[PDB]
Amino acid sequence: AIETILVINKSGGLIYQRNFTNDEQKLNSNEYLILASTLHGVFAIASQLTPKALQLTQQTNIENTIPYIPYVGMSLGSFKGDDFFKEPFTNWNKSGLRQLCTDQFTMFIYQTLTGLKFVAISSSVSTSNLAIQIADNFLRKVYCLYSDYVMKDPSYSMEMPIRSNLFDEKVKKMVENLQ
Amino acid sequence: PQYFAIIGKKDNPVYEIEFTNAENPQGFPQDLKELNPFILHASLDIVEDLQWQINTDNCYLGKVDHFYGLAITAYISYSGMKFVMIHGNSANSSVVIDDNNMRSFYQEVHELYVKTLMNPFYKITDPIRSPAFDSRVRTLARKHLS
Amino acid sequence: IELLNINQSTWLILQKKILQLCIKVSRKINDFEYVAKFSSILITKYTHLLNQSEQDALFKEYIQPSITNESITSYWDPFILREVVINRILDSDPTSNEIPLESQEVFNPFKVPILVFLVGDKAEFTCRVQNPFKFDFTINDIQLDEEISEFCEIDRKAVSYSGPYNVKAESIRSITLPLIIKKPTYKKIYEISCLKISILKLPLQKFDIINDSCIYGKLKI
Amino acid sequence: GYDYDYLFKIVLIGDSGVGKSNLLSRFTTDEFNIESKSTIGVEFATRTIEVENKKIKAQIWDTAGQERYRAITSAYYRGAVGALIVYDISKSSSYENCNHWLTELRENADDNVAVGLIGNKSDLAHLRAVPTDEAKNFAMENQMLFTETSALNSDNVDKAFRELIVAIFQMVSKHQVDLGAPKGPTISLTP
Amino acid sequence: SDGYEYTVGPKQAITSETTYIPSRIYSESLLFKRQEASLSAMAFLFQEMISQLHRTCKTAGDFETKLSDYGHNIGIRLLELLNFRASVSPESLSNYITKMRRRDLKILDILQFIHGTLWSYLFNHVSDDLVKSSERDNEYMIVDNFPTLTQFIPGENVSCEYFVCGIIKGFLFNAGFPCGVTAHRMPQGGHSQRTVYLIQFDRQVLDREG
Amino acid sequence: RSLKAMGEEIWKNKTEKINTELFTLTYGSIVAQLCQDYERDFNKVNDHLYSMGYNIGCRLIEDFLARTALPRCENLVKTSEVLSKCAFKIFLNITPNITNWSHNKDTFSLILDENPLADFVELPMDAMKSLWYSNILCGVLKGSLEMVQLDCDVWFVSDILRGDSQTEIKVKLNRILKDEIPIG
Ligand SMILES: *C(=O)CCCCCCCCCCCCCCC
Repeated sequence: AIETILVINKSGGLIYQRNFTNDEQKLNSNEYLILASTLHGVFAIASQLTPKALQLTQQTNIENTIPYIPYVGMSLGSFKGDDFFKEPFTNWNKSGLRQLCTDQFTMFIYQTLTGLKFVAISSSVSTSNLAIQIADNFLRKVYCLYSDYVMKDPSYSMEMPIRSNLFDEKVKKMVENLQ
Repeated sequence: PQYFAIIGKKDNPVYEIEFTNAENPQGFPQDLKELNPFILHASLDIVEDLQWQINTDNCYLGKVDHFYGLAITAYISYSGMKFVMIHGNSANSSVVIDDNNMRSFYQEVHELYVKTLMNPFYKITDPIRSPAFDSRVRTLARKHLS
Repeated sequence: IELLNINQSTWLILQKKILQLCIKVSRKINDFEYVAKFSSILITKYTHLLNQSEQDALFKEYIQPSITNESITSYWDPFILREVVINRILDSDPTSNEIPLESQEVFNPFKVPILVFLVGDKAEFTCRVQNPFKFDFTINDIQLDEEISEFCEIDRKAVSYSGPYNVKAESIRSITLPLIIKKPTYKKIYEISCLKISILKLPLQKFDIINDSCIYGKLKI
Repeated sequence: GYDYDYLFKIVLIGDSGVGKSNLLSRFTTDEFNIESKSTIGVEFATRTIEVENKKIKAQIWDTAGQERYRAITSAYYRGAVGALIVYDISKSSSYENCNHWLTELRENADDNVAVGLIGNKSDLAHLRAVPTDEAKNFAMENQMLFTETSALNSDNVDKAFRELIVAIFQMVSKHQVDLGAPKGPTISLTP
Repeated sequence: SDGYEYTVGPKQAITSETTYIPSRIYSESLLFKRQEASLSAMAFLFQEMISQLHRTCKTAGDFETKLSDYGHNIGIRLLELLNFRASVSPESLSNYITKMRRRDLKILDILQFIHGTLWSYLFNHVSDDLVKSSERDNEYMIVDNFPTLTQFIPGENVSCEYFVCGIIKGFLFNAGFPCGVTAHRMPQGGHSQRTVYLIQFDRQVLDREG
Repeated sequence: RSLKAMGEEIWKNKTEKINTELFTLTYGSIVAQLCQDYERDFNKVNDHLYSMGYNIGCRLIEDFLARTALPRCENLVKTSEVLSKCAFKIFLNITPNITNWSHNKDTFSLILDENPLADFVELPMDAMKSLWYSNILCGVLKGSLEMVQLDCDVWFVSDILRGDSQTEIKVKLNRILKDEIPIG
């Protein structure tokens, strides 16, 4: 039951805060900027905290591959078919903040190879690995929709705030099925 | 001999050429040389008149106009391009036009125009200044015209 | 001419042939008016279709008598004399003559020549005249303006002694003249592009300045 | 209130002990979390301004590193579009580090980044350890705006800040232009 | 050297006399070589061309005219060529044909042709519900439920779609049918990505038809 | 399968296709009007097309690498393999070849066997020695490989339209700038 999403372009700075809640509206718009930038900074600073046991010897390039959850999305745009993809894929942020679990919610993180970050706040609290496997697939559907409807846009400067209706209605359709 | 031309919607030529038969290779003697553009411009009016009518094929018009022994034939493509030509005697005859040779001649010349129209640098107003096009048209004339 | 669009159709060869027959018939009748008026059109519009033989023939036959009989009181193109450059010569050392000088914040970096003459230093006026036609004409004399007249003019006796300036068939031939000065200006920059010329013993007609392509190349003194 | 059209990241980079914490404390939208400088490396200030009808949001990140912050302090300039080099006219040591600071800034941050240079605490006229003339000459050699500030000498930093943003806008503003229906019954002509 | 050379006039060519040049375009046929590619490339070219016109223009009218002119250079080349393919009934292509598609010389025939063949070529599916408004005097219109080219363009306003408007404008203009074609947006049917290209013909054609 | 059958499957059934005569006619219209706008200054035409391609690529790198999500390339070999066999394969039906690896392994050449952009083209006679027609390809290549933090230079040395039989794209890696996000 994902309740909110938000995406950070390449160097901090919120660019999307469409909240998927019935009626909460507790948090001001301004403070989400500090939220997103603080998440970016914590992502950066957790990188230099790998314990020295695994710093010099990882030997774990078999778990980075992520399995294929069949129909996480629904039931298209540039993509076509029953689903955006069929094969499994690989993790890109292998030494960064992936999850922040909490009594009332859970924040999943999905980092694009170029540098984009996608953040999914979900009220639902899944052995803390199956949750990541659902979340990474779903956030990559969101990333595919982003590349479809924000990159192929004339009136959109690079790494700037997102202001569109196709994108927000499409991701709303994506999430209202995922519950 | 023969004198063939390709003309656009603004009533300017994008191509003109003249074919002999090697018996009298000077072509039309001296006066019809001056008179070819004006007789063809005259025939253009009848070609335009038949351009918009009902009545089967209607791209090939055949013998449309007459003059002092000159048979004037015309073919209309889709952009208003008019392929018009005049056939003259061999200095004495009652010259007649073939019904299929000139048909296929216009078919392939329209093929050439269609494929040389596509390139982005060619405008409708500018002429077809292409040695390859000229060579292809004249080797077609050798094969079909006579 | 009204049936065609001499002044919907762009058959230039056909238009040229009609204009040729028009001038020929106009000379066949004793009418020196439309012969001139159509020869001007023919050798201002369709100048890049007539070969050298026909251009020379037409100029010697139908335009030259139009010059002699005061039928045309102007020139054909306005595109003559592309370049109008001017300079001053330092005959002596540079020190001989010099130009007078005429006597808690915030900084931000994120944010043509004016010709000068003292009063009488010998100047140099070089103008490049372009002939587009296939025949060669001659310039009779040159004059400047009315607004900047009697200020920095070229010397009439100098041009007269220099004589008629022939210009070749297709050339961009240059003409260099001296230039006298007889008045100050204080502080009022004045433009120089009016530039009256006579061509083939015609009245002195104004000609503006046109660069390679339309942009008016103005310099000021 | 997502009415701002653009969001510009600017770093209030400067030497330790310069009084930059008091510098940005004047011009503020001070609310929410504070004292985050030691939490990771940064504290945040924001403002919305009107620039010929295009609302612009600013993000002042005040990076600081004492002895341990080596990699992330540089990584915070991943896409910084403005810089606000803070120095103090009280000691030559603070001004001596400006060359290194600019070198790191140009090496890491966005290519052709707008940089201003602010001298905090100019009220103190007893220990002027660097002249404004030399400071201006240094400012000339890099195409970078200069100013000096004080509590009593107010509005200088504010006008310099606004002029910095409107200077950046001219660089990273792609020109945007503000880009009888048939009503009645219908008849189908499809074959 | 042996070109047309329109200044000098028609050169004299002897029929009996023949050495062809490798043009590389006249030799290459144009039958129907299918080389279909991804929609992503078309969309990216579309948005970048819109952005470049967006910089170059100064007002909505300038953007209007510039994009219409850009699309006008595709209809000119489509009108001849698409009809020429349709003339083929199932090396020089002309030795596989006996007769052509006639001329679609009527208003209904040309508009039906754009409904059927042109759109099926462009977007791989026939357009829906061609209509004429029998209210003012004449207002033809072709409606699309989901325009492929401008699908990614957001905003309730419709001005970046005039590429197709220019395509139809050229297609009708070169066929002897001047027009004032213009697009409009109207949700009717639950789609809301529904766009009507209104074709408004000229008085010359209005007198010609009757 | 390393890349061949992978990219073949991706293009087979994951992509919404469209006719490419529309694509080439559109690009032809753009490059035709560019000449008229710039008054036949074909060097500036090439520069403008280079900017066009760079602006394409800066966005295009988010479509590819989301439609496939390949692992991060290491050094100049797997990157060339994907760039030849999958990157061009997804967006067009062309599989250009790789040739003349340099001695130091710092440069390579794409042979474009087919160029659907330049389908029906003859440059004017006065521009068959300056105008690189498909400069947008070099622009998008440079933009994409710069945005993957694999900064390099890309240019033409021969094209089918101008003379030589083979059509080339030389790609030389300048330096792998080590500012690729925190950990990727
Ligand atoms: C290893 O680091 C992976 C690098 C991936 C590079 C992707 C290259 C994309 C180029 C495709 C060009 C298609 C042409 C589109 C024209 C509109």
